[PDB]
Amino acid sequence: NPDPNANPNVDPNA
Amino acid sequence: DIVMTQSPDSLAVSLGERATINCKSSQNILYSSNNKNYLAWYQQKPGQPPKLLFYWASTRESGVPDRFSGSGSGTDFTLTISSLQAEDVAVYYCHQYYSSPLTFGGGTKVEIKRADRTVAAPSVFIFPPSDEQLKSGTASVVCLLNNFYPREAKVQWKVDNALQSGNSQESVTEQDSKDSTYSLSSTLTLSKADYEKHKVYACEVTHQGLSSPVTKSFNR
Amino acid sequence: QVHLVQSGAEVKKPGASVKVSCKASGYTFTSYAIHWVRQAPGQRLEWMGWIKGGNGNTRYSQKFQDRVTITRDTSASTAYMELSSLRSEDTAVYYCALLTVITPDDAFDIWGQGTMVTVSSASTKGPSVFPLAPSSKSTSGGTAALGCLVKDYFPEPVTVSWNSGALTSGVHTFPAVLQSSGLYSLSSVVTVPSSSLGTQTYICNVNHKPSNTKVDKKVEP
Repeated sequence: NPDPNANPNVDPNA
Repeated sequence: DIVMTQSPDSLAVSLGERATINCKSSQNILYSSNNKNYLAWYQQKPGQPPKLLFYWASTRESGVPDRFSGSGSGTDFTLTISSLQAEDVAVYYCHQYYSSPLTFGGGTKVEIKRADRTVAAPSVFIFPPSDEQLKSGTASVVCLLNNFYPREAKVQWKVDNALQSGNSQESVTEQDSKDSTYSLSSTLTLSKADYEKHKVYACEVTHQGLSSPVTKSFNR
Repeated sequence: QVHLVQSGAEVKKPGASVKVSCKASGYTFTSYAIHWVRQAPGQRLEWMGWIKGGNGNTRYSQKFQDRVTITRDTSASTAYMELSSLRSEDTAVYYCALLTVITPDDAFDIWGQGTMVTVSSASTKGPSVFPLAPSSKSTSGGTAALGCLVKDYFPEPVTVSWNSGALTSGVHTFPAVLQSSGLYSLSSVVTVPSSSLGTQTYICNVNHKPSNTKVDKKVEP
């Protein structure tokens, strides 16, 4: 599963 | 440590043709939960910061021309430039933002090849030392080979008809995007005293495109 | 309109430290995280870290966890990256970047202009600039070649423009050569009409940022 804190500038929502 | 491996390391594709850049990730970067591929394609011209081309593997960045396409999922991704032009010659990086640390591929250098199969001979120019430089006690003589192809060229310096060795330096440009040609500069660096000793200074240029070596000369 | 403006290029001794700054404008500085990413000459981009512009939490790459410190000034809207114990492989361009900002509303990606850092015990030296004047020996087919020799500088790079950017067509700025002295030298050339050498003005603009050197050389017949 992806780490949302790898790049905080990325919101994972579709 | 998601390792991003690009292939090939450098591609030579001609105008209007398709460029293909593969990128494989050491682990699957497709999250099933949202069906998104945590991959971006970046464009980098020399001396410039990279430019985002694609994110979510295939979702276009606003402004990128439709001839750019992102394909792939999971661990295998491809950047396709369906119709190449000079403003697309660059170095192409894949990039994962799936996990930390953020990593990039080794990059793929997209080079332009001549669709002509023809060859361009260099136009040769010689520059004696400037008087400014001769004021300071050194003399640089510059030979310029402009707009030739292919890149292989031989420049030999002759001072008073004697072939020189050990006192010249050479530099070739990267490819020109428009004409795919190269230019080369060769500098003969002498002492000002050593320069005043002689009169005839020439650079002899050998290249595929010349039926015979071309000599460009001047008298001090 | 969102801008990342980084501090100027630097030469640092091995084992010393270097602090690169990144001034952010055009957006609410508290909203996003600024990343630091470096690129050694010709090599791939190495992500160094990020810091949230308002919050202040940092995440470092494990490769730089020992020697890197990312800090932020929320008033000056500035991120800082400090690399200490500078080794040889630290010579690189250090970018700050708003890497792949994918908000529920927008998606963009902005970098600073980059900051070259050369790790060397050799000292900064600005270049001498000399005209490569057009003459009868630099003419071919109605065209005249002319240029500027930018000699004896350290470190890389110097940038050359012509007529403050209005002259770009036919310009070739060659890769620098490394002289035996350890100093660099390059030439920048351009081909123009030979018929208009009497009416046009050609000036080479040389900039060497590490030495704060600016030279506009008029190149005349």
